[PDB]
Amino acid sequence: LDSAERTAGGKDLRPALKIVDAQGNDVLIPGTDMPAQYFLPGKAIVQLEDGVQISSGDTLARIPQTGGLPRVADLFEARRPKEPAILAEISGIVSF
DNA sequence: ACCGCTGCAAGGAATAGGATACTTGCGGGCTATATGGCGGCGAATACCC
Repeated sequence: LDSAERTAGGKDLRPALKIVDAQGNDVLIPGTDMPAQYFLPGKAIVQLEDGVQISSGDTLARIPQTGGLPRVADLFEARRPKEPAILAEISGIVSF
């Protein structure tokens, strides 16, 4: 349930999925020391079960997805586009 | 040496005719309340925290 879909109960917690082994502890990302837990976004449809074997690079879950003279005029005039593809302002990790 | 008379002006009724006060349209001279276009953008409010 997205933040909008869910009621007040589940607002605080953040759903996630950590890769684990038979021992139960969190298997680590290769190379680095950040434990591998993937943050499930809202409206994510899941089909697999808990504690079930899966292989590398597999679908853990699914989440669905002018040219005329005015184009030249707009491009030179440097007008802001309708739907700006916001960029990454600086380097580093990101959070909500 | 006095008087009634004739006669010569002043005011009434009928016609023609110009002068002149009155009326009018103008010509120039003057003064002094809408209703089928968008797009961009920036400033100025509105708003609900």
